[PDB]
Formats: sequence, structure tokens, C-alpha cells
Amino acid sequence: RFQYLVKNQNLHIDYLAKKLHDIEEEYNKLTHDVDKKTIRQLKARISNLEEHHCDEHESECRGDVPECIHDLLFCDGEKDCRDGSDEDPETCSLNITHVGSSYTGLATWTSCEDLNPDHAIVTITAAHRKSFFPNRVWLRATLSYELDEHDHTVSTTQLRGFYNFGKRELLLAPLKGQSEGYGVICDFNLGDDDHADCKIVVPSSLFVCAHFNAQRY
Amino acid sequence: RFQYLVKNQNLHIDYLAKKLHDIEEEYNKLTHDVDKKTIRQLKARISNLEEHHCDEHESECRGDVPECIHDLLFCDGEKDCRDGSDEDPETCSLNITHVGSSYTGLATWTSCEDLNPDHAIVTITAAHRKSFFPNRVWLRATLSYELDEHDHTVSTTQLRGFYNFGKRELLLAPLKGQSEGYGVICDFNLGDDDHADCKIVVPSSLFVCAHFNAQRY
Amino acid sequence: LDPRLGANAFLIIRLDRIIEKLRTKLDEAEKIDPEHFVSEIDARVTKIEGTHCEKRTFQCGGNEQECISDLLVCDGHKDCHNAHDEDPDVCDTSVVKAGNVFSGTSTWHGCLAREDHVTRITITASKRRKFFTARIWLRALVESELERHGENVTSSFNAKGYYNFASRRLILLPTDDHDDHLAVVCSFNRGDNERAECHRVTEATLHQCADLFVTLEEHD
Amino acid sequence: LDPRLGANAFLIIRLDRIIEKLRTKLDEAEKIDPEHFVSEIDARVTKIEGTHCEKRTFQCGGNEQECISDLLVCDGHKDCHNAHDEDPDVCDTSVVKAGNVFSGTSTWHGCLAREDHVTRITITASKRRKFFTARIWLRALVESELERHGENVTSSFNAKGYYNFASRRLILLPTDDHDDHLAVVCSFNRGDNERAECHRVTEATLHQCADLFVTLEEHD
Amino acid sequence: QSHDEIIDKLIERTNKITTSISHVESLLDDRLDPKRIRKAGSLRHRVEELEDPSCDEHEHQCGGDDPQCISKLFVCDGHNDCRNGEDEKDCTLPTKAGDKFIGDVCFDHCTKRRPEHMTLAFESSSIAAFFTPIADLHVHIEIESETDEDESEVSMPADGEYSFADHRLTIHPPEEDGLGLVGEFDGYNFDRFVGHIVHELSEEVCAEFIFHRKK
Amino acid sequence: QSHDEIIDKLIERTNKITTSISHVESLLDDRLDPKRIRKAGSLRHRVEELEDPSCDEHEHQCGGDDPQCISKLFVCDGHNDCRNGEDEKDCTLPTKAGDKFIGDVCFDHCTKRRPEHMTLAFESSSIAAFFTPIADLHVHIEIESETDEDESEVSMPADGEYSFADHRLTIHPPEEDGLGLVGEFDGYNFDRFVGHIVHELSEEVCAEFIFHRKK
Repeated sequence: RFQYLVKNQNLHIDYLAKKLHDIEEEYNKLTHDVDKKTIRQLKARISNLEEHHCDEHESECRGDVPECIHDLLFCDGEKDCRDGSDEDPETCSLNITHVGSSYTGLATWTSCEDLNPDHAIVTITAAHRKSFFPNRVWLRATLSYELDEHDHTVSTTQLRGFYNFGKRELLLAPLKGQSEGYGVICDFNLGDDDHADCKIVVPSSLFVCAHFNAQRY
Repeated sequence: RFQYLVKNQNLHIDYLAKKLHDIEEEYNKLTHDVDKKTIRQLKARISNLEEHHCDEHESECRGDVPECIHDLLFCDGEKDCRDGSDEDPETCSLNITHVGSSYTGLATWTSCEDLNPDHAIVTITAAHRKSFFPNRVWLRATLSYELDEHDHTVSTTQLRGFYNFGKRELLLAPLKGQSEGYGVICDFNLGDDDHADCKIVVPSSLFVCAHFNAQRY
Repeated sequence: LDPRLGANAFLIIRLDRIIEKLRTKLDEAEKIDPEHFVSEIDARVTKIEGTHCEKRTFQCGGNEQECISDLLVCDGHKDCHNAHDEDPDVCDTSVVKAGNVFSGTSTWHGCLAREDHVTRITITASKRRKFFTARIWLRALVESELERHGENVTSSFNAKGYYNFASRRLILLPTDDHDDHLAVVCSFNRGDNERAECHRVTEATLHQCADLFVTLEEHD
Repeated sequence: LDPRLGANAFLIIRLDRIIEKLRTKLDEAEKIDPEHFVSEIDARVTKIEGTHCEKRTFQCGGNEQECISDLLVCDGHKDCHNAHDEDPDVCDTSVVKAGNVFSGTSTWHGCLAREDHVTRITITASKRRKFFTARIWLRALVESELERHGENVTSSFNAKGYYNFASRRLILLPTDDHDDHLAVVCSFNRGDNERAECHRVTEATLHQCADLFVTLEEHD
Repeated sequence: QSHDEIIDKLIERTNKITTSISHVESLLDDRLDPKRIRKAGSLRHRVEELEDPSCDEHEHQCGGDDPQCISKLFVCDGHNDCRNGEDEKDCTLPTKAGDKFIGDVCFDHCTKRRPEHMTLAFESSSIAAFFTPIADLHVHIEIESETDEDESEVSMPADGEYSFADHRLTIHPPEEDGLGLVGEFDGYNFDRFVGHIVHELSEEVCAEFIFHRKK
Repeated sequence: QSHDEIIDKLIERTNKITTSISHVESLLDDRLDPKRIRKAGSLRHRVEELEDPSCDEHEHQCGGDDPQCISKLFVCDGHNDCRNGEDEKDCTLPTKAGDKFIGDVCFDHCTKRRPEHMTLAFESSSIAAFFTPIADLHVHIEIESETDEDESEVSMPADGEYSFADHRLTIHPPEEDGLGLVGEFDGYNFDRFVGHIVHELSEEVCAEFIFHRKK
């Protein structure tokens, strides 16, 4: 009969459904593919870290050609470069320029700090854009470092300065009027964003008062 | 022949492929469903904003029951509540407690500011946790407000204080030793996180020196 | 040979009905845009969420919080630094743009003799400058469908007026008509763009004679 | 009736072969874990990315950057506030845990007469305290497969030694054997856990007689 | 051979489309999907609550595009009020039968004992054939109190109705005393409803319990 | 009727599985998917470059689990060096034929004119039947210079080989002068290769051009 053979066909199916669920199940057990977003982070971490050809205050054009042009020429407003590597986002980027990025690490004073090396925090307070501007900001920030754990106090000096594209280096000094203010030099070049090799200097001679390897925050 | 009828069958298929692509295409034209993550944000924005039963310094247990218990009793360490609404994450949350949240708005001084209402920024610098602690931090922050646009200068007073769970209110005062320091009161209760109704007060009388509706940052 | 291939068809014929039924679903799907519905709620709620500011002042954006006098703020050039105005989302001509027809029911207090009914405001013309955001001068046709003794009639008068970007207000006054049927006034913030809250009013009195909630009729 | 239903089967039989072939794919898929491969590169690269710190000092985590003396830092109680150690990921016993067998090729400088060959370090036993992270005392069996005159022979000696959590070092000295075949030494940071870099050395000399790169053999 | 190469072609393409098909059927279901509907409609409600209301307390707002106010008594006559057709499209009667609801106290001026809880069992429910708008109910209000002396248990029975539009069930007081219960729904969502115990005449609120549907 | 209700059942379930099937076939393809392979393998390379190298400059590192060093001359004998079987599994010869490569200058001590560009056309390529390891090439190095006086065009022909393991093609100097080109690949990825112009004997580098494959 009609009713019949059907009663089992629906079974052969109710079957497959299970042999499959017992699969989709054994699937979830095995993890989810890491978020291309992972590889990307590797290629990054890696890429940040080898020499570049250029002697100082020249930087290479972003793109395929190596070619080295002097740091200064940015910007014409126009593509200094033939390549126009510039025009590409990785150069004109928002995040890069973006203000109110903060970097911290554990400052261990060669010089000052009798006490046990304390937390240093150099954070950006404002930095000039205009519209177009592919380039490096000329900026203001704050350098804060704990007095103590005990004291629960903390020094906060205001700074002025810029960021060198070519150098990958952040150079800040006390704004003024303090006459002793302290300043700070942070080198990018892991190649990473986040990470920098900062050193608290004396705004005079640019002599290293203390050193701290920083991360963002 | 065999070769034959096949030559067209593959065509009937090469057909479907197109009638479908012309669909999957007309699909992308029509936008992507907004990221349940959207509705969630609405239910939130909405929920933050009606009364609560409790008279002051009582707050309701999170869950299904309305019931009102005195603000203080948090924590036993243990569930003060019958409901144990507490134990739920929305109460013991990380983000909520989380330090180094900053709120800003445009401060318009009734009192001081001859000049044109300037940017105020109350940001959290440290705040005590222990381990368990479902509850409200007792904390330290900084209040900064521009002198001018012109000057490009800015006042930065250090503060001490706590956050009232029940009140939804952030209460900070100058740490000390300034003798004139200024303090600040920020009320949560949109119900939102981000948003608060801050007012720069005089740490004495708690009298409103200026008011600024803030957002995070 | 003939079986596995002649049967592999009863398999394809299926996809034919499927693909077709699938067309119907893609049609049903275009009618419920989520991204649209959500927007309805946003606006719906934002509508619930008064002015801090003083009237005929302009509230700036998130960054600061400041008040600006209306005329000054819609310079057409940037009122402010930021500027709130300059951002393309508000300024966007299209939604605003007239030529729309608005219909809806006009419930009267009954300054007019006549029973409740529908009004149909339809924008005739609209000048500005070339740019010209702030202010939009316009002519429009106001009809109603009301019953006289005898059959269904239609009272149309011609109107002239303006739209205030900031005001979110559309004011339509009668031209020189003997009828001089009273002036209609609509406000934006429904929170839909489409929809508006209107009232029939007299100039002199500047009272409200009737409530009228209009909706833009689809052009097609 | 009989056709649309008896044919709807040639449709199901398909899913049967499909579902089956699909099983094979789920088997192929378990062999390439992406999340695994990526980890290989991470470790592979981290391996390339010296110590700032001084030797037999412990580098803290991201937050600060401080050096701590090894013994002191692996108190077993928290060396530091944070603490780097306390976090479960490092302390995690399992990966570390011995009982593993490690094999690999031992290329000689040829302090030993005999041609290159394979060594097979296999952990016999491992005491600590109950907890006991820092230090792991252990006994193990070191074999080699070398040819004498005549057939394939196997030189096994028993060894005793320790594993230094921090050192990422496994030191295996001979017991009291007449052979007293020279002591093996392996370090962790391959960046795999599995894999280790070893050397045969003399105690007294504390020179390197041979290079040996081992890999944990699968238990099954 | 010649035959074979042929035959294979057509299978793997029938599926290559059967995928693109169900792929869309998904994207469609995503814009219709019911969990999204209620969730959004729910939001709508919150808004409908804000404000000086279109319709009356008594009156029912049809909707929607064009408002229209009709009596709560007035729908669901069976004549249509609504162009819209609200008085007849809301397919489901909130009020079933047999349901049990557990109430958790949270404010009880009202009783001496104040109980922790309060079960609400629905015995019968019948709608008059002519009236949609109002469904009549018979309910037993159970209570497990502890008295000072002993333990007392109670199961007072009371009549009551559920109004269509209101989603508000009124349970006429079991008691001579004329303490009665008045719970107003969200409705489906949630069967959870706040239950106010009032002086039936006064409509004074003096006890609030959050009632949850027992499954 | 009776027949019908039956028949429908089985269709909509055959698909309900045909989905769960291809659903997995996807998750699988995701862990095999080739774009992920190279991308990861590429990363591996960067690492292989760091460090004092397992194998020699001359010698080739087989891999992998267990290292082993064999001569660059040494693979691809046709005898197997490798347990692993590297000397025979790398299925593809990097070196095709007919390819054109455009080089963009970026450092030219080397020529007087320094040209902007420099095209590299591969005329012929043949491998000896016995030797995998080395493929012999015949190439025309084209150049569009502008001279002071006039314009000059050049298409100097030169012999050269491509080494298996190195991925390094050496183009023996066209010139008597014994300026020659030496480009070392990443290989597939990228057909882009840095081209160093050197004094063949010295191996002094005096000109770098980034060569891109013209499609």
C-alpha cells in the first residue's frame, strides 16, 4: 500500500538526520577557524620588526618600489612620490594620526628613581591635522609616572613635540615655563603600532634619565 | 546519441546558474541585516532612561523581583539577595567597574568661566577592586578643563571619591592639599553607561560651579 | 545510460520549481527590511527621549554641547567649527525635498461647519537659491474631500509658504482666494521624514482649529 | 503514486553517498587545524623575535617590565603582585608533564667513535611535591640505535635528573653504570612544547659533544 | 566512457544551485524571522507607553498609520471599527485556561502575614459567543502561610474577567472584604504580569506581586 | 489524498540534509583552503630566513621535523636525498618560458643613463633530461633609454640558468663588460623578484631593480 512504504522512507530520512547531527556535532568539537584576522596580525607583528636602505631622514615609498625619498617633502599636498604610495590609506590613516593614543611601560630610572621602577605613561593630548594631510602630527601629550605605590601620588608634566614619520619616533619635551620639565623619546620600530622603546630624557641635552619599554595602553 | 542531449542538459544548468546569480546579485543590493547587535543597543538606550520605587539609598534586585534592599549591604561577600540577582554578570561586570573610563562634555560655567564654555573631562585613574567584589569601586580620577582655545592651556586637578551603585552617581573631590580643589558629580541615570549629567562643584558645599552633559569619551 | 541520466532530470526539474519559489521569497524579503524597521524604532524612541536649549536655538552635536541662534547657525556657511551642519547626513537634500503629496485625516474642533474628513497637501513648486538649504520657499495645493448637500465635492485652495530646515516646520498660507481657507502648518519630527504633524490655524488668532497627521504618499 | 515516490528515492540514495563522502571530509578537516597551524607560526616567529634580562632572571608580563631572580620568582607562591606565574596558561601542568618519549637524530662531533644515529630519551619517573611546579625531579631511559660489528644493537643507559620550569631545560645524567654514557641536555623553546633542542655533554667539561633535536612521539 | 563523461556533469550543478537557492531562502527568513518581529514589536510597545496618549485610557488606538480611537468596550463588536481591522486580526486570545501563575511578593501592606508567595490557579474560562471583548474566569487563589500558632493553608475562589484590549484581568474579590487582584499584562510577552492587590471599590493599590506563569 | 500526504514527506528532508552535508564540506574546505596554505607557508618562510641557518648557503635544508642538509647541487639527482622526499615532491618548476618581467629601478650606480625601467624577456628555456636542478635560459634584456643626443633603444641577449632550490636565476652578462643580472626569488609568490645588477666575477651589487611579471 501507499501508506506503507512511506512509513519507512520517512525513517530512512529520520536516519540521515541523525547520522548528520552526529557529524555537525563532532564538528563543533573542533574549533573554529581563527579570525584570517589572525594571520593578518602575524604578518603585522612580523612585518613590524632587518634594515632599511636609507640613511637617516629618508623613508621609502610604501609601495612596490623600494625607492627612498627625503622625509621632508611630505606633503606637497600632492604626491611627492611617483608611485603615489602615499595616497594609500596605510599612510594617510586615521588611526595612525589619531590622537589620544597612550603608551605605557615600567620605567626603571638609571638616574632619579631611588625607588622601585615605576609606571610611566606618555599619552597624546592633541595633535594637528588639517584635512588632507597624509602626514605626521605635531602634537601635545602628557608624561605621567608614579611617585610610589605607597604615596599613591604621581607626576604629570605637559609636553609639546612632533612625530617623525621617517624616524618612527615620537619626540616630546616639556611645554615650558617649568624650566625643568622632562621629555621623552619613543621609537616605534618594531614595525608595530602598539609597541615602542621609550626613554625619559632631560629636555636639555636629550640625555636618558630613565628607560621603559612601552605598549599601547 | 549519448553525447547529444547532454550538450543541452549542461545548458539547462548553465541556465539556472545565471537565473540564480541574477538573484544572489539582487540580494546584495538589499542591505544586510543590522548587527541583533542593533536591537540590543536600542533595548539598552531605551532601558537606561520612569521611576523606581525606592526612596533614596535603596536599589532594586536585578532580577525578576522588583524587591528593594538597602544600598549598603553589598557585599556580604554572599548574596545579600534572596534572588541572587547579584551573582549575574550585569552586576559584577568588568566593564562597569573598569578603570580608566573617561567622560567629557562641554562645560558651561555659571560661575567661573568668563570665557566660552570649554571642554570638561573627568577620567578615572584607579579604583579598588578585590577579587570577588560585585560592587562599586572607590576610586581616583582627574578633572581637566580647557583654559582656552587661545591659551591652549588646561587645568588638571586630581580627585578621590567613590561610585554609588544605588545612586548611579559618581562623586569626586580634590584629593587634597590644594585646599582649593574642585570636585564633580556625575549622574548615570539615563540608564545608559556612556552618558552622564555631570556638574563641576565646589568640594565644600557641593555647590554647582558649572554644568556639562557628558558622554564617554 | 538512459536511466541515471533521464532520472537526473527529475532532479533538475526540482531545482526549477525551487529556484522559482525562491524568487517569491526574495520578493517577500524586500518588504521587511530589518535595517528599516530598526530605524523606525530608533526614530520612534528618539521621539520620546524636550529641548535643553532655548527655542529657535540650534543644539550642536555630541562633541560639545552648545546652543546657537538659528539664523546665524544656518549661515549656509559653517556656523561652527565642527560643524554639525556640514556633515552630509543632515544636509541631505533629497529626503527633505518637496514635490511630495501628503494626505491624512483632519479632525476638527469644528471651526469649520463640516464633518471630519481628509486633507491632501501637495507641494506645487519650491524655490531657494541654488544651494540653498536653510529656507525653502514653496507653493502648494491643499484639497479636502468633504460632502456638501449632494455628492462628494473637493475644496482646493492654492497656498504659498516656506519650510524651515531647522524649524522642521512647513507653513502654508492661502493665496488670494476669496475662500481664504485657513492656513495649514506641519512639523517634521514624526521621526519619520515621511510623516508630519499638522494643524489648521488662523494667522491672526494663531490658534489651532484642527489636528491633521499626514503621511507622504508613495510616488509610484 | 509509484513514480514520483519511487523516484524520490534515487534522490535520497544520493544523500546517502554524499553524507558518506562528507564523513571522509570531516576526517581530512581534523588534520589541518588552522588554529593549530597559526600557533605553529606564532611560536615559530616568537622564536625569532634575546633576553633583555639577565640570565637566570624572570621577565614579567606585559604590564610592567621587570626582572626577578628565578628561584625567588617560582616560590610556588606568587613571586609578584600580578602575577605572571599565577595565570593558569603557563602553570598548566599537562603539556609539561613528563612520561613523554623523545626521539631524534644525534649528529656527533664524534667524541664517540660511532657514526651518526638516533637517540631515544624516554622519561621513566617524575617526583615533585604534590603541586610542585618549579622543579621536577626525574628518572629516564636513554637509548641509541647504533651498529656494532654484527647487527643493529641498542645502547641504553638509565638516567636521573631534573626539569627547570623556568630554565626550560631538562638535564639527564647517567646513574651508576659502568658505561657512564655522557649526559644529555634538552631545552624547551623550540616554541613547540613538543620539541626540544638537545646536546650530549660531559659534566666535568661541560662541553657540547653532539647536537640532538628531539620530538615527542605520539603516545598512540 | 563516452556515455559516462557526459552523465556526471548534471548532478554536481543541480546541487551547486540548490545551495544558492536555500542560501537566499535564509536571507529572506532573516527579515521575516519571528524572534526579530516580537523583539522589535516589543520595542514599539515601550514607545506606545510614552506620552499623552493618542487614544483614551478607555479608548483603544487602532493604529497606526492613521490614528483612530474606538472604545475598549467598542471593539470587538464583530462589526469592524477598524479600516485597519485590529478588532479582528489579533488572532489570539491571551487568556487560556488551566494556567497556573506563581506570584512573588515585593510590597505587601495589604495582608497581615504578607506571604512570600501566592499561587493563582485558573479553574475555568468561557467567552460569550457574542462577546469577544471580555472573557469570564473562575480562579482559586492559593496561599501557604505560616501563622504564629500553626500553619495555615488557603485556596479562596473568585470570579473575574479578562479584557480584550487591556490585557488586564480583574479578579473580583474572593473576600467579603473587597480586597481584589488586578494584573495588567504585557500579555504573551510576558505571561509574567504585575499583580496589584487593591480595595476593589477604591482602586487603592496595597500589594504588588510579580506573577510568573508556571509551566 | 492518502497517497499524496505520504509522498511529500521525503522530498523536503532529502534537502534538509543535503544542506547539513555541504555545510560541513565547507568547514572542511576552510581548513584546507589553499589561499590559507600559501599565506601561512609564506609566514613560515619569513622565519626560515631568520637566523644562522640550519643548512648551508650552499646546502639545502630538507626539512623539517628532522633536519638534514644536502647540497644544492645534490638534490635533484633523481636519487632521493630526502626521507621527506623534498628533492622530488615540489611539483612545480618555477621557471616558465615566454614570461616577460618589467623592472623598476631604484638604485643604479651601475649604468650611465640609469634607466627608469628595464624589460626582461625570456626567449627560450630547456632543462636537461638528467638534470632537474638547473634549467638553462636565453633572455633578451630590453631598454628604452633617452640619450642626450637622441633616443636609444636596446635589446641585449644573454644566456642564463635558474637554480632549482635557490629560485635564483643568474643571467650571464650580455656584455663583454661582465655586468650581469642576479635575481633571487621568493618565486611563485612573488614572481616579483629583486634584481641585482652585479660585476659577475666580483659579485658586487651596483644596481637594484624590482622586477614584476607582466601578464
